[PDB]
Amino acid sequence: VILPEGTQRYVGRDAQRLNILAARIIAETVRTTLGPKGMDKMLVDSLGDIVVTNDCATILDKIDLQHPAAKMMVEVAKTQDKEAGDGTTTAVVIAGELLRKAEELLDQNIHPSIIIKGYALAAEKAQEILDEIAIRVDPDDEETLLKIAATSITGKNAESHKELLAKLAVEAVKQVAEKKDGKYVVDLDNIKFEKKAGEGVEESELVRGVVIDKEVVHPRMPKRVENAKIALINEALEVKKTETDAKINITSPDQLMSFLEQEEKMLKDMVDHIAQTGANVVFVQKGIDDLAQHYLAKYGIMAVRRVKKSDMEKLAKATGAKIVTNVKDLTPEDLGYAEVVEERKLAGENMIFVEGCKNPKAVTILIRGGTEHVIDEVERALEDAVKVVKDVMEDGAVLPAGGAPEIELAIRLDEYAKQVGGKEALAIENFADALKIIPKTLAENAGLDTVEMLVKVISEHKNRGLGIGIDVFEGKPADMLEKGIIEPLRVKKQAIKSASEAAIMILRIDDVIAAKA
Amino acid sequence: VILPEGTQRYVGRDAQRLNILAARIIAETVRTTLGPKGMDKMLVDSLGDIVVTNDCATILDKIDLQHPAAKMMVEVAKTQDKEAGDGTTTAVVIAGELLRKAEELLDQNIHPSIIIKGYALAAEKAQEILDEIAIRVDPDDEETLLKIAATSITGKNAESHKELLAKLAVEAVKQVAEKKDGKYVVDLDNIKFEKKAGEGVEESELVRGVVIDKEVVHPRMPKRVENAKIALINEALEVKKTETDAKINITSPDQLMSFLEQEEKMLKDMVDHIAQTGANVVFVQKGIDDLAQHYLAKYGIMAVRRVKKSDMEKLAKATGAKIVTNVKDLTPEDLGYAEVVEERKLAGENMIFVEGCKNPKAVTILIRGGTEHVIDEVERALEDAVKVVKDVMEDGAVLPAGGAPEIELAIRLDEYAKQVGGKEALAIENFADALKIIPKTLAENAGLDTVEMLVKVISEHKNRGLGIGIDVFEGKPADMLEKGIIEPLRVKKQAIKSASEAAIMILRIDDVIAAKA
Amino acid sequence: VILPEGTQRYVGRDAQRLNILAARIIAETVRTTLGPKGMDKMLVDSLGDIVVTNDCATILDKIDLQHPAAKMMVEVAKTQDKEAGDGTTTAVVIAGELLRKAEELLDQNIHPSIIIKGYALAAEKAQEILDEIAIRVDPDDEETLLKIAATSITGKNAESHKELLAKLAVEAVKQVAEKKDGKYVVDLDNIKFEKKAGEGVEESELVRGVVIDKEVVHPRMPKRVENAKIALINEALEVKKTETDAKINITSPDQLMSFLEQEEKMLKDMVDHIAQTGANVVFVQKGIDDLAQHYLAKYGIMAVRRVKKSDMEKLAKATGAKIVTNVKDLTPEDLGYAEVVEERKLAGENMIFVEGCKNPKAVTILIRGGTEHVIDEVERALEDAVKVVKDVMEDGAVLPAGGAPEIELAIRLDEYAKQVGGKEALAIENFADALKIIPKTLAENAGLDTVEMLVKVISEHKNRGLGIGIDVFEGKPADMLEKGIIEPLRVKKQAIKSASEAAIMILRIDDVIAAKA
Ligand SMILES: Nc1ncnc2c1ncn2[C@@H]1O[C@H](COP(=O)(O)OP(=O)(O)O)[C@@H](O)[C@H]1O
Ligand SMILES: Nc1ncnc2c1ncn2[C@@H]1O[C@H](COP(=O)(O)OP(=O)(O)O)[C@@H](O)[C@H]1O
Ligand SMILES: Nc1ncnc2c1ncn2[C@@H]1O[C@H](COP(=O)(O)OP(=O)(O)O)[C@@H](O)[C@H]1O
Ligand SMILES: [Mg+2]
Ligand SMILES: [Mg+2]
Ligand SMILES: [Mg+2]
Repeated sequence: VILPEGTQRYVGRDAQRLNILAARIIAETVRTTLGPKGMDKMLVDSLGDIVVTNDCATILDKIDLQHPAAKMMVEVAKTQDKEAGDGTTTAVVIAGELLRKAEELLDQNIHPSIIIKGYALAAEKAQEILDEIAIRVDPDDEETLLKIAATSITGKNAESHKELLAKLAVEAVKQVAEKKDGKYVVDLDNIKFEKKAGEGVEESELVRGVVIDKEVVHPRMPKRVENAKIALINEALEVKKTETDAKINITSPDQLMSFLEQEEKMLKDMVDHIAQTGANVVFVQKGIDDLAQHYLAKYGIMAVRRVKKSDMEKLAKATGAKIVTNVKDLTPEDLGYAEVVEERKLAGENMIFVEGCKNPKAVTILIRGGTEHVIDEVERALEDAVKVVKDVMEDGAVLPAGGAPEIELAIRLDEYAKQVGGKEALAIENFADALKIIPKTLAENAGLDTVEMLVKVISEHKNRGLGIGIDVFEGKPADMLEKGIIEPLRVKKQAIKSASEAAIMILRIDDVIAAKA
Repeated sequence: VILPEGTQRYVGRDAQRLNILAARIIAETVRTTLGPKGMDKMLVDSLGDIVVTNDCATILDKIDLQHPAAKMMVEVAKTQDKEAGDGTTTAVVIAGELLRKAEELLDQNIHPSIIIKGYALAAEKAQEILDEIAIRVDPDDEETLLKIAATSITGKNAESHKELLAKLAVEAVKQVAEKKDGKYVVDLDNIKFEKKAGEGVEESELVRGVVIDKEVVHPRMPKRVENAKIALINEALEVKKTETDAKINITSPDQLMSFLEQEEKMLKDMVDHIAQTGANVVFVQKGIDDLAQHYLAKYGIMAVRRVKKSDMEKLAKATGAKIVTNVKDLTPEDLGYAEVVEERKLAGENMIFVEGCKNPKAVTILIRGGTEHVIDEVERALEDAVKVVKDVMEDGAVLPAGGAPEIELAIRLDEYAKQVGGKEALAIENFADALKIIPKTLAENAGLDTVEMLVKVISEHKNRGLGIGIDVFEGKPADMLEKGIIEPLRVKKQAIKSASEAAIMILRIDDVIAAKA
Repeated sequence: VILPEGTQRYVGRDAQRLNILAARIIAETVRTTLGPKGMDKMLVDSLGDIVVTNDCATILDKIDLQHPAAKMMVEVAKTQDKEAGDGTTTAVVIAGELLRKAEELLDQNIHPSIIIKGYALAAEKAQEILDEIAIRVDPDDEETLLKIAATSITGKNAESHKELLAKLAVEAVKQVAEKKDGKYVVDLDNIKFEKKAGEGVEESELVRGVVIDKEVVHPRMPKRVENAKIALINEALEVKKTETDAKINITSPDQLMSFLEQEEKMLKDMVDHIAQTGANVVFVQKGIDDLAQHYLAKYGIMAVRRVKKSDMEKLAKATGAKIVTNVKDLTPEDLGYAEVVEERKLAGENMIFVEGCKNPKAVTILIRGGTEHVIDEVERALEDAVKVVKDVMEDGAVLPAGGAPEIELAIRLDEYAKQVGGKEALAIENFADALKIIPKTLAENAGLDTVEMLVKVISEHKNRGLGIGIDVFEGKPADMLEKGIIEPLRVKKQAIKSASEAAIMILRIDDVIAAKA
């Protein structure tokens, strides 16, 4: 034929209008979750599985979006979550709003070219305004670092114990943190989250070490060790074999017994190499023969087999131990330390706690909660609580919350609009207006008077200053700095980046050609 | 069941959303025809019938609207066309736009109550402002009446001879106009339109009488009468019969003859009663026997039968003759005068022209054109032309064209908003901004830069005063007064009532319940 | 079979549960139209037809309820509209509400019997409490009568002219009103409503006579009579025939004429009989032969044929004329007087106005307006306005509005519940509570804080007194008496009566058996 049937195409206004609509819809879908008063969503996938969350990234990810432009709105939250860790909603909402105001200009007949260029200037000029107004704080200031973490947790469900969770999140990042070049660098992978139902979120805590979901491989081995000298062996503690094909040919009765002992020996020899280093705790990545388990047990050594590669590494980093491939070359220096290593039946489940390490470079947070739901949402809160603390240590720059930065950006970006002037100024004025959905949908979700509320806030801000924003807990504008309600200078900078990029990306597509969706 | 199935329903956001959207769609369908540059639409009905026009009223009507809120938009053009006769498109567009700016306020969470109240104040205050700025003129000032007529014809197809047509229109309304109470009063029904194909719109002329589409009932009757004495008879010129059932019983041969003669006599006795008044031209509403015809012929009288009651009434006002029910009581005080009455074969189509009438109180405008479409559209042009000339003679007030009044209204109404303040001020301010679609879409249909051109006009007007509007032929702002381009103060006053009412009616519906559409 | 398949049946819990649901659903549908701030609904019948209203009665009637318990809710509005004309929404709401609280008591396992008996006691005590607190007024006090009417018109669309319309209604009812037994008695059938599109609701006038949609039958007759002596003839002015079959047998030529003349004569003598009374205006219920028209024209008499039987009686009551079956007995004492009877062409349509009547016992209200919808709704407003004025003149007792009565009934009916005690007390308490949906949905439709508002109002009322209610225009509690916002003591009495009976009726159905719906 001439072109695949069932393949639709849209051009000009059509393409743009739809893409913008799609994006806007998806955006309004998540805006009901913005801020402390935000509502939750219930996602029921095709396999009955139920996900109840406040998290934008999860919602957009779990929801089966079909329209292309709406799938692009997912990337926005994806990039946000991966760069600043928080403000995923903020970015998606601003992206849709930007796209709405952008259409107003299109209807008005302004060339897409002009709108794009104006958004760029408004965007670039926006970063500038933020870097400048950013309250530069001390990279490791316990004080402000606790606030950043708590303000992040006060946006989701588990805000009932923002106290504890913030403490743990700040604590856990300071521990695994790294600063040998002047400024900090935080590899968050060095923080494992352990979730176990039962108890209360009150029982959640920081394990300065690692928690592994395995058990002691043999009955006779110790279930607890005081000052453990841990050995990390990534080798199969079993009867080795030659690469070259080989088979034993018993020719006389006494051979049956000799060969078995030959292997017992081999097995007992490897275990000896491990006992000699003075190790009383061994984590093996591969398997462990039964006989090897026997000798290991006699020496009063605690061993666990089939340890997850990712677990091995966290043990190495938390105990100071060294992973080895050959037991023969194992030395006491390869061993690591843990003030206590014990198997505990937490919720009828057997887990091993490698706690009380010297100075772990990897640490674990144990999350406790009444239901799977309570837990999964607390973990989601901590991951943001942690990702933001990480941003402040590497950045040493914070901003007030409650739309305060967007209000400032709006007011300011409008002046800039004037000096730019022309068609461009229209785009720059619209872009600056768009930034208001944050303060807007913030008081909205809180059940306040949008229209009226936004007028007092743009007033106070113009009067009192940059620290003025909306306080959904106050129902009135307030100095967010005085209330410690702040957020990473990176969260805003990345939201603005992602949003405008998306907005502009769509504003540039003048034709859509799809086949089956 | 509970509520009939196949019955849909919407509430709140849903209802309004869908109603506003439906209205807007309709509005934007006709907006491409606004102004002199506007475009025509081709409408093909279910029966293959073709209609090409620029008229909103015709379009909204021929197009089969299905959605409820969209049919209510047809009511707006209907009200307008039966009150000011012009600006049907204008009323609709301002209505849709008035709704669009209204949804923006709903989204902002403003109670529909507040918006309606605000739109009411704006609409009320606008009649007031129009009344004020209105340029009072002389009820019969031949001058401004010729402009108003041509400014109207210009905005349509026919603007190619706005000269001739605007003349025929001002001339024809002055002739049939009435005024015995101090002020004029025009009954447009007294102006008949005669459409006939062939020639050019150039041959279109005013007939100070009436054109009728009938023939001279008999071959030997006069095809022309100089100073005609006209008789208007609404009685059948045929052998009357008794209400009481009756039948003749011929009993002897001589009776066949004797009876036929008794009828001839009855027939002739009537033709006599007519000839004796001096009437040389007879118009009969009912039928005419063949003998009654032969007599009228022999007396040199010209007769026409089966004349439309509506045509009889027009001849009554045009020749000053009186309609009579009984020929026996026909006095010559009942005859009428027409300078010439003749049967012309206009396009192979025989017709009777009754021209040269004394002071006709009813007249006829004959239209000529190449195609059926040319004529129909010329007729439509003349109807608005006549209808406007009527508003001025009755109203004695005009306004500048090109969206000048709406621009003045926009500007002033905003100030009013300021002084009214509150949430309503937002409704009022929006209403004011809404009015800008006329200049906006006027320039747009012209091919001008909307955004830019609209800044120029709001400027000039803001400086050079009320007469400044946009001129699609000039492609820039001008003083509409100096250009002579104007419209009736009624056209704008009605467009506002019509549109604002429609808008408020829709804004009030919070629930739609339909069974099959 | 045993019982037709497709015959659903419900019992006890089920039956009552569903009935109460269907009842409440209907109730909630209309409660959004309660009060001055209420919304309108758009009704689209399967044939396309569009109806936009605020009138509960029209909505319940237009919608196609299918459920039995829902249809019963239409009867509530019907009875309300026929006993007090206003408060149709109020009764349907308090009914569904009563059913809601009633089920609460059913779930508590209280026997339907008890709920029914407690509701009857609450209902009974209600009237009593209403008669007592009712503010007795002077049956014809022009003041309170003008309020009642405006207070009523304010609760619908056309409140933009609560002023004009209220006047027209108090006036129209004071006229046609009758009272010879001491107290008043109004027959609203003597108030015809005439609706014609065009103009504004401003030109609405009270024709102290009758407007008829017919025209002067003959051309040569007067289209206007100064001091009319009117004849109401219910007889056909045409050649009478015998009951006994008959037919004329013409035998000689001279007969064709002698017979026609004999009929002309018959006809003429009928007209002579009418002329001899001095009558210049004739209204004939039946036909009017052609000749009969001609003779009537010569005498300079204005005649209209085919007048509606309903119209004839209005003419008889307005002009004082007496309908006559036989022209032969028409005497001058049968004629009636009208200061002016003229054929005016209102809204392009010919009509006959009979105004300036002596002391009309029947009067017409002419309604003007832009669209058909503005018209129909104004009429609905007026019918309620007329009907409330009627209640006060007959009752001579009023009450404050904005829920003031219901608040008083709630507060009071509770103490009554105390003295009754037992399960009954629970039914009585719930009944007293249900009555709050009025103040409740009144503030709710306005957009006020339902919960908080309903507490300020019960407080004030407990303090200031019976006149304390909600003023949707004030957004706060107010003394409705000092405000002039009042309603007929009958409307409230009838609401309780209606609702409680409807409720008790359903509370009594323990089994439902249906075949197809
Ligand atoms: N106490 C508060 N009052 C008003 N706004 C707050 C408060 N705390 C946080 N916010 C705001 O809420 C937003 C974060 O809400 P959230 O639901 O977590 O979505 P997101 O994915 O964008 O972080 C931020 O813009 C922040 O400024
Ligand atoms: N020469 C002109 N220049 C600018 N505007 C004009 C001119 N002539 C008419 N208009 C405007 O165009 C509109 C009338 O256009 P038209 O297509 O006839 O639609 P409508 O049904 O509203 O009369 C009016 O608002 C009028 O002011
Ligand atoms: N100004 C007002 N303020 C508060 N309530 C009012 C006002 N005017 C009327 N009402 C109330 O609104 C109700 C009438 O509203 P309406 O929409 O006409 O419905 P209904 O069919 O019950 O008359 C009455 O109960 C009355 O007390
Ligand atoms: Mg967050
Ligand atoms: Mg026009
Ligand atoms: Mg009412």
